[PDB]
Amino acid sequence: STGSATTTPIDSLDDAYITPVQIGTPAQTLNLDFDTGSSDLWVFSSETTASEVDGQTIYTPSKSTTAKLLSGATWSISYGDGSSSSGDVYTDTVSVGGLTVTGQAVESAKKVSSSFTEDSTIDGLLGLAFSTLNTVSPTQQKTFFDNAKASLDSPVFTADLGYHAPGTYNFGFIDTTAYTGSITYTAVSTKQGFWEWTSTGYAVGSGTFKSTSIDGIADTGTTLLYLPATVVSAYWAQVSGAKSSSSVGGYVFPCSATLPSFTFGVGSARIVIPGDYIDFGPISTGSSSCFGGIQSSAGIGINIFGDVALKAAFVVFNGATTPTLGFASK
Ligand SMILES: NCc1ccc(C(F)(F)F)cc1
Repeated sequence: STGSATTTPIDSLDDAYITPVQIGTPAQTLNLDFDTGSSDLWVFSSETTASEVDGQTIYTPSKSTTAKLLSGATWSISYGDGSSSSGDVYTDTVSVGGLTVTGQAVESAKKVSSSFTEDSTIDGLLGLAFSTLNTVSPTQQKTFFDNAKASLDSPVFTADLGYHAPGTYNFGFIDTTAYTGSITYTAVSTKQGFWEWTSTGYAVGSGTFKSTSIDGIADTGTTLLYLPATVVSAYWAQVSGAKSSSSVGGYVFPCSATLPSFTFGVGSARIVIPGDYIDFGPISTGSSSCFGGIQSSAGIGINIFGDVALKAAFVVFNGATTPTLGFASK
């Protein structure tokens, strides 16, 4: 079997992407943020603290005939940005774009941080990293991708994110019409539980390609591109007036400047990110200072190929016994 679902940006800046997911019997549709950087499927629910809910659609397990409490199981997760959530666990039927999994662990959020509460368009997350990162205790639970693997025609999923436009998440098949040229595959290390890979280098605008190894993770759940300080400083040195701001907590640039493209290497292939994708708009309403989409990973400890990078390519997440990442221009 296969699954195909449309993903839509939550705002004019592509800060996040939401994809509709059907949970329970009868179906309860929630808009979840598909995250290849985490492994928990957690939702806002009838059990979430009333004051911590602001306009989100909630999962009500009492209204689902297929919902069962996973007795004793709890979860607690903390994200790199600082956000966090926790609660109890249910098992229920979950469907994404026609692809159905029975007995999927659905983590019901009893408590959520302010970061999620203020985000009315996002009803939860659907984790797509390796199941070894799942936070359910005492019994670790599988991801939606892990549980669907046996029924999929091919153990793959693809991300085709749009720039200020809808995109697609496909499960079980590779759409040969969604990309141009060939797909370049690269090895994945699952040691830390992430889709971790090594880029072969980079270029700024029409400058020369610097062959250098950059280990990083393919993360659909992170908005920006976080790279080593050396690389980020070489990019921002080409933008007149750009500077790292302590007030803002990152590189800012004059809203009137034009941004060069950024190229990253995938084996022998090149993925070009257009300058426009690196513009995150004014730091505040009416400000003339704009926020950059390429930031330093020095304070985080890991390089992250987030939405900025991924939306410039057709990305294949190959979950075969020896996992790989596929990249193609589109
Ligand atoms: N990487 C996980 C993640 C996803 C979304 C959010 C947001 F946007 F809701 F704040 C925070 C953290």
